[PDB]
Amino acid sequence: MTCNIKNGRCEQFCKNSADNKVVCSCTEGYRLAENQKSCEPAVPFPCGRVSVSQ
Amino acid sequence: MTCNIKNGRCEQFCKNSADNKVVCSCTEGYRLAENQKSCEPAVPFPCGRVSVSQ
Amino acid sequence: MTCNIKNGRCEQFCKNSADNKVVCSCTEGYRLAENQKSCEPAVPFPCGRVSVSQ
Amino acid sequence: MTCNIKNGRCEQFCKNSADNKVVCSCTEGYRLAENQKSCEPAVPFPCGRVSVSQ
Amino acid sequence: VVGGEDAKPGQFPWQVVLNGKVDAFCGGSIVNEKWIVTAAHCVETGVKITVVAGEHNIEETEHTEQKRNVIRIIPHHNYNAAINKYNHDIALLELDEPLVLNSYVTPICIADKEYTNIFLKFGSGYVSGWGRVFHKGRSALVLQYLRVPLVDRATCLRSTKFTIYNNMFCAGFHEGGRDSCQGDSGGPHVTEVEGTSFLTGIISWGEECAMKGKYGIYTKVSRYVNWIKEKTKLT
Amino acid sequence: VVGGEDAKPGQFPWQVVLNGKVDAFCGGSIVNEKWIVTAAHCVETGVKITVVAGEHNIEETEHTEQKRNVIRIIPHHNYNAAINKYNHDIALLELDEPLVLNSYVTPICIADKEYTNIFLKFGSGYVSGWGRVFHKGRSALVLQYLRVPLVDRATCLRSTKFTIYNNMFCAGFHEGGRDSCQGDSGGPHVTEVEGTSFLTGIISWGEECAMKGKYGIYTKVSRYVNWIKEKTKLT
Amino acid sequence: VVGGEDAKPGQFPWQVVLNGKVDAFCGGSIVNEKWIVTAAHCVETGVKITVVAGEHNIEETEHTEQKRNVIRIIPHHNYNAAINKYNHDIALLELDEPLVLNSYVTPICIADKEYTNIFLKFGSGYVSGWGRVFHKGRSALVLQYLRVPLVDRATCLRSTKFTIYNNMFCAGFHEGGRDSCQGDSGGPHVTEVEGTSFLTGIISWGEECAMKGKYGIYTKVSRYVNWIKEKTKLT
Amino acid sequence: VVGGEDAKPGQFPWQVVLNGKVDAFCGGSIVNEKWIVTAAHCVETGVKITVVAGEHNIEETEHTEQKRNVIRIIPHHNYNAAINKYNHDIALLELDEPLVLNSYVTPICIADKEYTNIFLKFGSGYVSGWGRVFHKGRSALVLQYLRVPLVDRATCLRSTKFTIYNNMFCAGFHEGGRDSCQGDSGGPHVTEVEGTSFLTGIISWGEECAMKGKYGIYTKVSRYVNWIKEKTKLT
Ligand SMILES: NC(=[NH2+])c1ccc(N)cc1
Ligand SMILES: NC(=[NH2+])c1ccc(N)cc1
Ligand SMILES: NC(=[NH2+])c1ccc(N)cc1
Ligand SMILES: NC(=[NH2+])c1ccc(N)cc1
Ligand SMILES: [Ca+2]
Ligand SMILES: [Ca+2]
Ligand SMILES: [Ca+2]
Ligand SMILES: [Ca+2]
Ligand SMILES: [Cl-]
Ligand SMILES: [Cl-]
Ligand SMILES: [Cl-]
Ligand SMILES: [Cl-]
Ligand SMILES: [Cl-]
Ligand SMILES: [Cl-]
Ligand SMILES: [Cl-]
Ligand SMILES: [Cl-]
Ligand SMILES: [Cl-]
Ligand SMILES: [Cl-]
Ligand SMILES: [Cl-]
Ligand SMILES: [Cl-]
Ligand code: NA
Ligand code: NA
Ligand code: NA
Ligand code: NA
Repeated sequence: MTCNIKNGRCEQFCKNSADNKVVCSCTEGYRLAENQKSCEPAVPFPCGRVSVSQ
Repeated sequence: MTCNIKNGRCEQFCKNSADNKVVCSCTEGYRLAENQKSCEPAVPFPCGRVSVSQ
Repeated sequence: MTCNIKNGRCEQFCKNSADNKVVCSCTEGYRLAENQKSCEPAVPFPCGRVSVSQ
Repeated sequence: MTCNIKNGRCEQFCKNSADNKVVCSCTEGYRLAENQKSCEPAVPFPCGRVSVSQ
Repeated sequence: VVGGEDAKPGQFPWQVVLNGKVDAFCGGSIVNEKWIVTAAHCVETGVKITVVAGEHNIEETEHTEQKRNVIRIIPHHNYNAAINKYNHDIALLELDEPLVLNSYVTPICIADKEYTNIFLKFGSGYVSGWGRVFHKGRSALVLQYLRVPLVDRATCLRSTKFTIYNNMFCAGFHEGGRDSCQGDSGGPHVTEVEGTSFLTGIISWGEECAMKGKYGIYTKVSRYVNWIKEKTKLT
Repeated sequence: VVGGEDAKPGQFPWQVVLNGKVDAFCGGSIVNEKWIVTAAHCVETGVKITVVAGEHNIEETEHTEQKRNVIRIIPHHNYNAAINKYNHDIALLELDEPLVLNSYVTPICIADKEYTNIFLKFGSGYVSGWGRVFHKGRSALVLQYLRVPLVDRATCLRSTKFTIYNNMFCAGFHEGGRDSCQGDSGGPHVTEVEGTSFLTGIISWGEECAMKGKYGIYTKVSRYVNWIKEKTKLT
Repeated sequence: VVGGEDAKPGQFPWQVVLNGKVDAFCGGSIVNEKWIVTAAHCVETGVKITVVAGEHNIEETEHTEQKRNVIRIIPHHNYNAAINKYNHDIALLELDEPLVLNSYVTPICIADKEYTNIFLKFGSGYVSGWGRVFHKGRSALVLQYLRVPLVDRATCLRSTKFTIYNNMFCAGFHEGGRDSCQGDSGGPHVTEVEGTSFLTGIISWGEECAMKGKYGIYTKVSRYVNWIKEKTKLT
Repeated sequence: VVGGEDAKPGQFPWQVVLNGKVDAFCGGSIVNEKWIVTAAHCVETGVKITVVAGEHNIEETEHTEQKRNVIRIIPHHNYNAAINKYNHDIALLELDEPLVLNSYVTPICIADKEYTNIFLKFGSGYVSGWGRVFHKGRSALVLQYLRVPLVDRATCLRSTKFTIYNNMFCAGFHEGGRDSCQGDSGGPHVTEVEGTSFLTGIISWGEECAMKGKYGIYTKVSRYVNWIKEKTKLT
């Protein structure tokens, strides 16, 4: 609904659009998932991700 | 270009749109002029206007 | 030296005096200890103190 | 009474003392007047002063 | 208003005068045909209030005037004279009969909170009223106006021992001689935006009028614009 | 309290429980022998309130407990449930008979506004109460406590659509699982200063307890310490 | 200065003019007998600079003038023309021979950081110089001065696409017609305190002079007063 | 790191160690295959620096390590060791040969200024390094990490006589025992956002490590993210 509240439900970045709409986006190496809110890897070793089993 | 700079050139109100666009608007009794930036009277006695010769 | 740095070394309250001096003070039920910085109980059940063995 | 209100009535600089007292002071080339609030020239050409007839 | 100038007829067509047990005890601004915005401390009384719009000389007839009775007063819900006479100093007056809008009876514009504050921060507003022309002086006959600069908040707090709340702002001059005064309270502090005036404050209080080292204290309207629109809605 | 730990007897000797139509509906803190500080929303009722100090297990007897009746309730003058249930969420309860001070019934210290805020800004406070141990859950039998970090104000405002007023602060964890909850309201948020606890907040409200991305909302006591001292004065 | 007024002789006895490849390319203020404070961007050159104190009409002789050579220039250590032409826009000029203090050659007072900012926040300063009297215009012959109001920081940032750093402040008028201009840079922005002027800014830059919706940009001297005193110390 | 815990292999795959005249004198973070971000004070030396990525135990081989030479160092343009050792404490190291990205050698994400600050204001970051495990102690063999809470700025300024600049933030604990320490400088302070870590700080300095009443001081990366992206761009 708005970037001002819960980041407009975007996992990473949010931008306000006209008429109480928002566009979600992600950092380099990530793409906007199906839900248009979540971020998923778009490269083999996306930044800031732990891929080694913990 | 942006509401953050010179009110996006809107005479009264500005709202940011997607991709560095803006929408200008006016207070009650006014309408957005041809230029889509300026405000002009839309009623006989618009608020805050001096109409008596000075 | 100053109330602006480490509370003028006062355990509780600090007030700046003339020429880079400070006066330390304590809340109700406490008195300024010998060192003129620390606060010690001045009553049987001083506020905010845990006296039951933990 | 306090530097926080009307500069403790000091013409130029104010410093808070213990027990709601203040000490007034002045910039270089000035001295604290009789009233212990006002600043008066202590040198032939004190800074920031217009001495040529206007 | 101390040290201002005479308005020209219709120069402040949103200005109204409030008359009671005494004439021109406060001012107000036209929100719409049925509602005036004023200071709550003006209308903390049991005496009946009359509103006069299209007014220029409170002792002459210009043929542009409109008198109304007040049927209801809505002080802001936070205002509490017992705690503080001037904090949340804003109220609305409902008129018995609608004003007839014309070149001399025109509402003041009211932006949202964000833009009312942007307008206030432009730093130069006009205050108008029929209040005293000197501290302890006579009222003005002709409506007076004065341009007043906004004052830094910390500077204002340093100027007085009285609490300046975040619901207030200060405006005026250090040097003394120019200020709003008794009888102006309730009237408008407006900011002109490309020829369109917006309400940015309510004239509220001060210590001695136009005193050196003292400022005019105003209700910060930005905090109340939503409430004004919500309570004065007609349709 | 969700995700806290059992207090040890006398670990929070300022804590009291409020009992009414339902037991442990809110907490409170001992100001002095005759006065409790709590949340105003706790005591927006016509039902009689009982205060219990020296309490540890609300269903057991430790031989350290003291029950009192409330003879007067002073909600803060700005509190207004009609406008907002939680803004200025603070009230004082006068007890019928004085509490007897001991190792289990000890007042909380209350600094002035400046130091209460310095203490709050140390950033780590303890909350305690007999409130729900899970969102929609049962009350605690043994008093619970939880250390909660202060939350940045803009971060808190971004976390909810509800207005966070300047009379409130947020504290708690992003990750969910640890928070105050229903029944804890009214109780203390304290900050320990060299072994001496000071009151820095009143447990007030939140959305679902201990939810991820949500925080506990507390009354910012610094804004009310003068009023507490002025209204609870004995001599 | 656009839209100002002619100074009277000795009205700004701290003002100096800087002469180089071109006369009156910048101004400056007397700190003491050996030092001038100016803008760093004025003295980012290899050409020799001459300082003239006791100056009134740059093309007449009043018999109150004193010319000196600059032997050393100290730009503030943070100034970096490669990154930004105007951030940390302050420099000191050491004179070859001391100025002789008199009614026409008098230092400007410089308070500490706290009081320089209090003085700035009074909100009304005087700027003076021999800069252009219109945007792209001729220089002034007689020293000009102009009173300028301080501008709210967010309002200033909204007025331009250029970054306004925290080392700068804005002052001037929205309506256009009054402002400092090319050739005034380096000169003083002063605030009078009970008849004693204190340095509150350095005239720095702007876009087109005295343009509507634009302001004068000034170095915020409060951030540099300690450095001025430390670098200009004589004994 | 004092009072932290051993990382698991690949738990901080952006972490690098800097080796010189002495091993593990500072840390750094992988920006991309050719660039490391570290603290400027780490690389204010004429000695050659070696970078090691995929490192876990600085004295063992995990078969996940990658050593590179530094061919160029870009300290931030505002950093000036002559004025202050730690203000604008950030630098970039260009590697001779690209790192090969894998589960053990992964860049740290870097948001824009607005989001880096939002992430910092969530208030809980992880610091990691091979620095001293006690004040004046030995280095760690296994990479250490520690979660540190953000500290209120005024609280941090009150904790020390040393200037805390707006290019720095404080994080850590009042109680002593947990903090970054010598040898950790240059390494990352990160904030996890839904499982994706973002760089929110650079480990910079402090007084005695993990001392009661003292905090870790960090470079506020939000002020430098644009510069990082602009200087490290590959295509
Ligand atoms: N601005 C003033 N000094 C003032 C304004 C209104 C008023 N009622 C009293 C004083
Ligand atoms: N912190 C909370 N989620 C909370 C606290 C009190 C309460 N009454 C409801 C919720
Ligand atoms: N205030 C201005 N517009 C200005 C000031 C100095 C200058 N060099 C250029 C423009
Ligand atoms: N956090 C600290 N006490 C610290 C960090 C780095 C360092 N080089 C020295 C001290
Ligand atoms: Ca009349
Ligand atoms: Ca019990
Ligand atoms: Ca001449
Ligand atoms: Ca190794
Ligand atoms: Cl009269
Ligand atoms: Cl004026
Ligand atoms: Cl405007
Ligand atoms: Cl239950
Ligand atoms: Cl935790
Ligand atoms: Cl503490
Ligand atoms: Cl010319
Ligand atoms: Cl003007
Ligand atoms: Cl003044
Ligand atoms: Cl060692
Ligand atoms: Cl902890
Ligand atoms: Cl998060
Ligand atoms: Na005045
Ligand atoms: Na949570
Ligand atoms: Na202008
Ligand atoms: Na510590």
